[PDB]
Amino acid sequence: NTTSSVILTNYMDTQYYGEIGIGTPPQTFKVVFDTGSSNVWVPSSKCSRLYTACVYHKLFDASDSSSYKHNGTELTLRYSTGTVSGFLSQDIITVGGITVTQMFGEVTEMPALPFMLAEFDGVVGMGFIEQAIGRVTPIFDNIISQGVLKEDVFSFYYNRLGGQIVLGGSDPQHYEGNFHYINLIKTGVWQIQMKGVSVGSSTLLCEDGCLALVDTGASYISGSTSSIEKLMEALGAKKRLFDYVVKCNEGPTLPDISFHLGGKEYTLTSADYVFQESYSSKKLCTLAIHAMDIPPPTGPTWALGATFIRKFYTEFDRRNNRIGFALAR
Amino acid sequence: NTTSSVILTNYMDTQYYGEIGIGTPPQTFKVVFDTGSSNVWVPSSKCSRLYTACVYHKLFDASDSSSYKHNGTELTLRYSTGTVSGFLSQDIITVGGITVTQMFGEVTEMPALPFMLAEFDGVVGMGFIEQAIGRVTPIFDNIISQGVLKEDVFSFYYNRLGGQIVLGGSDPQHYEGNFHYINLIKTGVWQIQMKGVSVGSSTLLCEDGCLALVDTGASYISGSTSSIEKLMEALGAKKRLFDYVVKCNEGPTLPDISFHLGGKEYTLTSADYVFQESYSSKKLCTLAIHAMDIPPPTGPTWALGATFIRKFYTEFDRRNNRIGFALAR
Ligand SMILES: CCCCNC(=O)[C@@H](C[C@H](O)[C@H](CC1CCCCC1)NC(=O)[C@H](Cc1cnc[nH]1)NC(=O)[C@H](Cc1ccccc1)CS(=O)(=O)C(C)(C)C)C(C)C
Ligand SMILES: CCCCNC(=O)[C@@H](C[C@H](O)[C@H](CC1CCCCC1)NC(=O)[C@H](Cc1cnc[nH]1)NC(=O)[C@H](Cc1ccccc1)CS(=O)(=O)C(C)(C)C)C(C)C
Ligand SMILES: *[C@@H]1O[C@H](CO)[C@@H](O)[C@H](O)[C@H]1NC(C)=O
Ligand SMILES: *[C@@H]1O[C@H](CO)[C@@H](O)[C@H](O)[C@H]1NC(C)=O
Repeated sequence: NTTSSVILTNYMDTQYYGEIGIGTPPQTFKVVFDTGSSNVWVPSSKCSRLYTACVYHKLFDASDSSSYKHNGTELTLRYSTGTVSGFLSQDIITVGGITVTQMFGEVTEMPALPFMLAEFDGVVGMGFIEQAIGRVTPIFDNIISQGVLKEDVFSFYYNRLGGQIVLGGSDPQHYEGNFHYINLIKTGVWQIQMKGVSVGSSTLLCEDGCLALVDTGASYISGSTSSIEKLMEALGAKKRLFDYVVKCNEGPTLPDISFHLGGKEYTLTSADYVFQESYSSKKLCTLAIHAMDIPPPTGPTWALGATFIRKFYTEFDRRNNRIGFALAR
Repeated sequence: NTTSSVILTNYMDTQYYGEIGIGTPPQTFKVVFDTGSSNVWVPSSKCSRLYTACVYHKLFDASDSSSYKHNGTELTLRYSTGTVSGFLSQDIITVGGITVTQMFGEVTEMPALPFMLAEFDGVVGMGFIEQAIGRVTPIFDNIISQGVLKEDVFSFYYNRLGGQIVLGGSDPQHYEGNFHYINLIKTGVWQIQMKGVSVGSSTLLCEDGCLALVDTGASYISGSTSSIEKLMEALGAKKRLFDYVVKCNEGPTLPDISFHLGGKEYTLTSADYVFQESYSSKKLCTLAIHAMDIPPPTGPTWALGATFIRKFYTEFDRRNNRIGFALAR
């Protein structure tokens, strides 16, 4: 049946984006594919320059598409970081060589913080309809509906060809060994149960289990405030407003951290979670983990983002309601 | 004797910048005048595009100035938000019509977060030599040395002509009534003692006194984490990663807050500290106060930034080692 690959661009290990086409003739946008949300949005032409982010990103022109079909229902999307607003609209979107008719948001309010840090123009949510603001049907469900993929699976490869997403399968040239599957805990959200976070060889957190959201659109690993505090305490890291830091010379003295998912320990070492700019002292190096209080019902949960995904080739399987991981290569 | 005015630009109540000229012929830069630090820096030509902030800001070309005199000593400047590095250099800088020969840093490392949010290109520190990285003499001391101002005072006017700094005096067309002075607590830093932070009519914080740094280069009012927690609890605000928020419809139900400085209560009302984008519910409005742990020896202290200054015309008096405040207009 069908399998499409979507080539991603790695921007500093913190932004992995690819391209989609909207409208007829197609208008191209760079978007992050986020498993933590389910709406599609891009910036709109109706966005005021009285919003800088809109001056520095690609804007979608409805009047230039033949397939545009107006909706206009208002839309507000509150993310962990960043809130965007605009109105709903409909047109054809093609990603990976597959064209679907999709309801997407045209954004007219895009805050500078965090959008001016953005190298992408928008977001394509790869979550479930239960997370979809406006009960709008997610792009992948529509894709599935079209009945064309070999399987109802999608895979993420984040590199250290900055990346690659495979719709309807996996690419083995990017993972070593077999996959290890963990079942969805609840349906409607990509979350699984975690059985412990260990430092070195000791279980410090989440000992009586906890939840992990597997989120491709989160650049770092997240944990609740209370947990990250305890963790950083253990690693010997300092809190900055924007990140946890460590003297760069100490980067390689930092213990390994491991996530107990399902039947395995998934370990990240100092090399996987420190942005080792220098081995120089008196120069603070960033850790790729930070705190994030995700409100219920979905939170509190950890969030295994790009720091994790970079090491573990991730498979999102919609037929079986489960997630598989294999070592990336 | 002499008085110069420096016209500032208000960018969203969060960035107040003006212009200086460097080199011969002069190279123009927009800089924030920060009373919280003492070095001068601008971006350098030797900055890599492999740093986006440098692609979007004005860069200083040493080779194009006749007056440039090479130094090259390395320099790292760690701010509350943002760390910049580069090397030291010397050339003439003119601000406000006064030319001095100054040692400034040429920045070659400028992180995206927070610099891509920057509408200015650099910083001009208006602090004391005790805060000067590299023991480099501050621009104002050099100005003073030139022996030309009417007085050793500088005044800040932040508007809601987005602003105006007066070197060597004050501009009365921007303040109502007389000034109220508070003595420096310690010399070498613009910090005074505070006698209480009240909510409504009750003293909630800093009851046995505390320290306040008067910082023009801080967009919001700052307090230590423990204090802001208690304060926000009292105002009924929610914590976002980047700011404290409140439902916009509640903006005007928020109590007044008052700072007991010296012999007066300085009160900010909901109107002064909420970024009232809408009176619409289900739409989070930003408070202009946040938490900031300033390490000792200077910290812990509060930081009365632009939110404060906008309401209270501030005078920094170097002859007498004190700070005066008057109502802005
Ligand atoms: C509208 C319903 C959305 C529901 N879901 C969410 O908000 C999920 C978060 C979500 O996956 C979003 C998806 C991204 C897509 C890119 C644009 C912003 C949002 N991620 C974030 O909010 C995460 C935070 C997080 C980590 N762990 C949990 N949450 N944000 C980030 O990683 C930020 C992503 C980003 C990167 C560059 C430019 C703009 C934005 C990076 S960042 O945290 O601001 C920083 C720069 C590392 C400090 C939560 C619930 C799990
Ligand atoms: C090298 C020695 C410096 C020593 N001094 C300081 O760092 C002082 C902070 C200092 O006044 C600096 C001066 C500014 C000048 C503009 C560029 C960055 C720094 N201010 C900050 O770090 C303050 C934080 C603070 C508040 N209260 C205490 N500290 N930062 C800000 O206000 C940020 C200023 C900014 C604005 C736009 C673009 C870039 C940067 C705003 S922000 O906090 O990031 C935010 C966007 C409101 C979240 C501390 C010690 C009082
Ligand atoms: C927009 O589509 C939504 C689907 O939820 C529908 O309720 C609404 O009526 C549509 N608006 C228009 C103008 O068709
Ligand atoms: C730079 O000026 C500093 C002043 O602290 C001095 O110690 C250093 O020697 C100067 N560098 C050169 C090359 O003159």
